[PDB]
Amino acid sequence: SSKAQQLLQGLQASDESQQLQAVIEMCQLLVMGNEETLGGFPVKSVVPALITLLQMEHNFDIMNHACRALTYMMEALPRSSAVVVDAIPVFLEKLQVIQCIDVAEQALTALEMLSRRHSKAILQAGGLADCLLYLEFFSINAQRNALAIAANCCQSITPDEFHFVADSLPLLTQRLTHQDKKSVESTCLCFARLVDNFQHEENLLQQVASKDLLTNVQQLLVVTPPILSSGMFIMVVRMFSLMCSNCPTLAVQLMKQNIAETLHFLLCGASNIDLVPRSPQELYELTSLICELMPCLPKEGIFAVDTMLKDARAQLMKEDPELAKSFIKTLFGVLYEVYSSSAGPAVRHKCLRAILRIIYFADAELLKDVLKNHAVSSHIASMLSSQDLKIVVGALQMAEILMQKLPDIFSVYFRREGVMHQVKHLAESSNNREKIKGWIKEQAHKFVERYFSSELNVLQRLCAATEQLNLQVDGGAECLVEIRSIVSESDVSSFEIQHSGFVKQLLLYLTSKSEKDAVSREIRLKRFLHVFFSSPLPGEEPIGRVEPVGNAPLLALVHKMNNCLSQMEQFPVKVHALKFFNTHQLKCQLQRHPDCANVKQWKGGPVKIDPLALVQAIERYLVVRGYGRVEIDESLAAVRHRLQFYIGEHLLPYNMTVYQAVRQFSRAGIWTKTHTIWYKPVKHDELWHDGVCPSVSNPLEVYLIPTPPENITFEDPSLDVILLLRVLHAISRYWYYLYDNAMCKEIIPTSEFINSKLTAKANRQLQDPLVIMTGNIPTWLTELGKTCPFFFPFDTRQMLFYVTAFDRDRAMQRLLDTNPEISRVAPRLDRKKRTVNREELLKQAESVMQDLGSSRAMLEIQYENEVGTGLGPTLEFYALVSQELQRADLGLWRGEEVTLSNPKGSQEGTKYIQNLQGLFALPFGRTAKPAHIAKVKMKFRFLGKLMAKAIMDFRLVDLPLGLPFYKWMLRQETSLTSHDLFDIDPVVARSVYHLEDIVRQKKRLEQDKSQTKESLQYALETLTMNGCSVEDLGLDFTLPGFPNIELKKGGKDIPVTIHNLEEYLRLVIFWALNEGVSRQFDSFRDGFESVFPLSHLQYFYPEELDQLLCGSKADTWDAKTLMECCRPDHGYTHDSRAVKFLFEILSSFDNEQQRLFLQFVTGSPRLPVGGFRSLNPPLTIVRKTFESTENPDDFLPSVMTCVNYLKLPDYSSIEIMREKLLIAAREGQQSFHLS
Amino acid sequence: PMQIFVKTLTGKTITLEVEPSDTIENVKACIQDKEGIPPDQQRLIFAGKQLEDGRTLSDYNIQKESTLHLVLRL
Amino acid sequence: MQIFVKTLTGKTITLEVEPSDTIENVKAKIQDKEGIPPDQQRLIFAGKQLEDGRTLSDYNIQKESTLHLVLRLRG
Repeated sequence: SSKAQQLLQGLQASDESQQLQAVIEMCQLLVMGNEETLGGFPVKSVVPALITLLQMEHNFDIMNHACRALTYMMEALPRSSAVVVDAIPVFLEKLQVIQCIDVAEQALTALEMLSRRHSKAILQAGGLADCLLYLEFFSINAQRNALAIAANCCQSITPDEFHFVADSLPLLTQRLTHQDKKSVESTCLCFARLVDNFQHEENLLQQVASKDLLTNVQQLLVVTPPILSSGMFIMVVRMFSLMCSNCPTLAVQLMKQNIAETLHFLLCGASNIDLVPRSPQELYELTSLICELMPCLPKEGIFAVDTMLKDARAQLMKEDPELAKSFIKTLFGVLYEVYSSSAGPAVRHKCLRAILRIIYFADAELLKDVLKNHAVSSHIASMLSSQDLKIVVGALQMAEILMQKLPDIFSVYFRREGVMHQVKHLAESSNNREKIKGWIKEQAHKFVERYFSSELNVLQRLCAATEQLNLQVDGGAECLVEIRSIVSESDVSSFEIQHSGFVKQLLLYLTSKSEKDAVSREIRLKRFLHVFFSSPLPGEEPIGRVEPVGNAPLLALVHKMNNCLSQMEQFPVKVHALKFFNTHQLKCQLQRHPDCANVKQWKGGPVKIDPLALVQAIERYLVVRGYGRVEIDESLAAVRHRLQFYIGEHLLPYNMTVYQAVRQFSRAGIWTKTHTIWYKPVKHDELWHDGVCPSVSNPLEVYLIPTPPENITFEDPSLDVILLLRVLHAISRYWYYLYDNAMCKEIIPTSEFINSKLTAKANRQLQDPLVIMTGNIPTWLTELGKTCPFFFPFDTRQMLFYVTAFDRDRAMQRLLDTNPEISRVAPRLDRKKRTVNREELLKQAESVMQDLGSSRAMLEIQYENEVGTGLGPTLEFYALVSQELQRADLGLWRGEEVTLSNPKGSQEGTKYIQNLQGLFALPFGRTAKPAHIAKVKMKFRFLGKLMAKAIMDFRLVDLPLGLPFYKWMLRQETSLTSHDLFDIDPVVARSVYHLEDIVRQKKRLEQDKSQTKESLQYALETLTMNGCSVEDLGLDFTLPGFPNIELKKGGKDIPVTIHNLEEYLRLVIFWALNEGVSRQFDSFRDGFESVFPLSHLQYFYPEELDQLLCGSKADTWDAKTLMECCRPDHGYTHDSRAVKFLFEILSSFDNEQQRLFLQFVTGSPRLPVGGFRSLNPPLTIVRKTFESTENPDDFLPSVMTCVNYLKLPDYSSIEIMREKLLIAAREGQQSFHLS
Repeated sequence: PMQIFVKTLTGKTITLEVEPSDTIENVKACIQDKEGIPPDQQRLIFAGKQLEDGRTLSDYNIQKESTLHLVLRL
Repeated sequence: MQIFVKTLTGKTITLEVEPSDTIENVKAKIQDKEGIPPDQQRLIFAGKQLEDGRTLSDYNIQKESTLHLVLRLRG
């Protein structure tokens, strides 16, 4: 202000040097200013003086600052653009005739900054032609600014005002084929806005498009890699759709210019149907364009109801039809493929409309030779039985047209695939809905009365076979072979299996146990496994091992069941707002609970209620306000719960949003009506004495139930197939528990149970921001994820876990990380910082996890004498603590003692536990001192809390655990058998197996009654194993390898004999797997549940938790995968020399150098699932900047680990690169000295 | 390896240790991590100019012990 | 006057040095004998970072002493 007046007086002067000094001072004052700092700055007086100063001719230096002053004034105070916009004539005059290029560039920058809010003034000022008249003389930035000005001016245009762009259209059209990204983007925006504004004027559209714009944009859309981005691709395709719809002549013109080839290339790919994966919006826009290029349907006939559910192309079709025939033949296949592989209410509807118009406007032969290698009848039958009264009408119309055009071909297919049956069902079983119901009824009645009125070796045969699976009647094994023949070699349909009761009968056959059944369940299961799969018949088990090979019939049955389930399912997918949710806020009223009244009565009325706020905020506000006392105070605010909230008879959890609290316990009413919340202040030890062990559980017996499990609530027409598939998967996983001797192998790997439609629906539902942000995921998805997880792959279940297991902030962060494409979502998370020392890492880690281990905020770890902080040290913390937890001194796991490779100064000589099958806990007997047990238990508790915290923060650990460990984690420790000893102790398992080879012989020989006591005794004593008898072995009741663990009391003077050997084996297995490793896992479970419950890990199998906790499996890299995600820039544009040498040199390691490189760059010696392509910041490679004296050869590379930024010198050889990339990775580790 | 000083209006001195080939956006992210200001309200000023994203420090000839300014926008 | 410089992992380098020798000369000798440039070497004695612009006599560094070398590369 005070200096502002002095500067204004300096501006209003005569001496040129005074003006120059004043303008430099004013620019300097404006640059560092701000809205608060520069309050009261005179804009009504400074601006006119600056304009008068700019209106000169005698100097080429004062103007470069006069323009800068106005630019900076607009930048600093975004409200001076009401007095600033008065020298548009002056800027345009300077643009008209050029004297200094820099003055023109600055004028362009000022105009670009002004156009964001005032474009109409520039438009009536005639700047559109003036900016582009000398477009070829400026530099890159001035050209970009000029095109931005053109776009912003053409955003708001009127039909009356067209001469401002009429003479400038050819320049932009010729500019549309440049190699610069941003110029192309701006020109395409200009064209899109022009077309949108001129949509109701056919003549103006013809003027704009002409015949060169179409050509240029057509080859713009095809070039790969794409110059355009996704959003601009969508905009350009929408421009095509709007242009074709509003004027049919350009639709004809594009149809005559082989647009079909471009659409085919965009959809499927290449010109030699594997569709290229694209976002739903792009597919919707392309389908809309395909639909628009086709003639429109008549408004009479059976199409009269479309008026209630809410030319030139036809002339060309009546003309030479070769073009139309080529179009239909080229596009029908891709249209059907898109329709059958997309789950969305818009894409499906658009594809359906396109299919109707294609079928209607084609003739007999074209439909005959297009609809050949396709299944249309099944789709029509599936879509008839739907709740929405749009798809039903579409299906009826398709059926009518197909019957009229091709009666002979489509008269057996409809009967075999259940279309006539569904039409008869519709024709026998507040005004628009009634009218469309009446139309549906009349149309179905007419169709039935006309086409299928008066009227087979597969349906009858299937009925005969399924009538022999009744429980009350014996069926032998002929029914099963008949069913196998029908399933494997026939043309049975999904409707026939429904009509002839097969799934229910088979389910009852496999999963029934009563007293009126004519055959026991065990014999039935063994007959099933003998017919499908090749297990022995009941009562005929061979002496050897049951290891059948063939599994084809079970796979065929699984595939048929999956197809039937896909055909029959009718699950809903809800996708669709954000601005409304982020703007409006909820309203609530507080009323005291009548039963108890001790706190003060509320009288304020409405309460500040954010939609995503937690009830903890309400409790804190009540405590601070003084209602909690039985002025604002912070002592109470600065855990123990003193107040509680209730709604009706339902308790409100503390970790619940107010929106969900209103929605569930108490829609337009949620955001309109006022709600009320009440507030109120808050044994003989048999194992040790006798020697008996608990029995082994059979996991299959809980799956073999006919009724649905208690977790299933939804009602769908495909529940029976889901239950049957669940039973079959249970049989496939657990079939060796039914035979005494069998090999532990799955009949069918679990990757072959994946359904291709439920996965698509789940993936689509897991992309809508609003449902993730509110928490409205449909019940069927979670219920199927927890009950039948084999339908979905691993990524879908992982995303579902991360979305439904934690708060909304973590869900939104995961969504943003996975889908970078996206009223804007913005997560808000807290962060806690802690400092550690690299000399007592375990103790300080334990303290950290005891204090902030269970908190709901992100944790970042910094070090004492280092200047690095962020996401690198945090990952290194886990990577080092996990390595520390494997020391041999602690005495926790099994295995051998090894020494690490490339250690630190003090890490040398430290023994680490190594095991080539994984890590499992050591057994502790009944004589262990309490101190040792307590130490082991506290270490295990810390480990459990560490993993539970690492999972929640999206970090990765480096601990190679074993399969029995995860079985214990998932509460499956009661079903462990001798097969699992190969994962803990290879050498004991062989002895156990050879000894189990003797008990079977002993039992078999004792089962023979044609002998005497002396003969029995001699035969039992004669049994030998590898030349030595059980007495010659000379063992005892001590667990093998550990001669201090007693199986039972007195196990030192009790030798194992042939009479008591089964007890010895059972005790050995139990003490090795469950008994001695119980106290050490109870502490782990207690620690893990301190963060979040273990019950949220039910989406995964024991063999899938390794990828969730640690990284992906090791793999050898190659240049192909490296040159698809690595992004080189800043001196190393692609196909350079340094990048080539580097890509050659990484793909030669042995996973140890891979670990070193990953630790050096990323900070953790692991990668997320998916490899390099899954890293959110791609590995960026840049050129290191040196001087002219020092050679850029005897230096070392550098890395910013927070963003994977690799700075790399331009070496003169590959040997030098090899010898100077290893020194950095080996001698430059465990340090953050540059941040 | 060079050290620079970032100074705010209230009066501080954040000593950032960076390298010439670093991106300005990374510097703004580090300032966010060290002070908490979101990396969208910042407007760095050097030699009476306004630094722009997408460039490197070596483009503007930033050297040892060069003082920048951090002016926030609302 | 043959002080020992120890790298991170296990390497020890003998280095002949004069009493009134600056840190720059020691860094240059280390570069000659090992190859690490005298820009990314950070010498630590006892528990202190050896500043540049003084001599080993100021830090009470004598014969048969051990120094630690840590590289300035990561961030």
